[PDB]
Amino acid sequence: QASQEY
Amino acid sequence: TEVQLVESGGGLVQAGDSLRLSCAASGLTFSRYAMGWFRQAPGNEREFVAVITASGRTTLYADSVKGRFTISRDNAKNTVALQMQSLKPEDTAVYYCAADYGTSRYTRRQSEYEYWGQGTQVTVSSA
Ligand code: NA
Repeated sequence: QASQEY
Repeated sequence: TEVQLVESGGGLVQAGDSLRLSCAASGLTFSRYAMGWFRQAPGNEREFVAVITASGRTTLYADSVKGRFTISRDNAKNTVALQMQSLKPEDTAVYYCAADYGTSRYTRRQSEYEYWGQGTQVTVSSA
């Protein structure tokens, strides 16, 4: 996998 | 460059009204980019508003607009939208759309966006 903040 | 992001839909509204911004993107593989909206008011630094991942499966909103603004994308038409409701004077700004190359990720950090539109003006008058 699920999208992650960076 | 060959990449172009063109924002539209700005205008003058009264506090409490709604407005829908759109960005038309060309010259890039649109489905591979996170798309963000940013805004800058005179004498202030440009700031984060919202971002949507390349897949569209995740959205993130600035605290000041969460619950009022909605970001969406149309990968078949290469467009991004920002639906703005319950507008306030503090929302007056030039609104920019920007593209960040890469799937499965999203960021508030402006340095990470490769491409930027030229902006559309949103002005909210006191009711
Ligand atoms: Na980037």
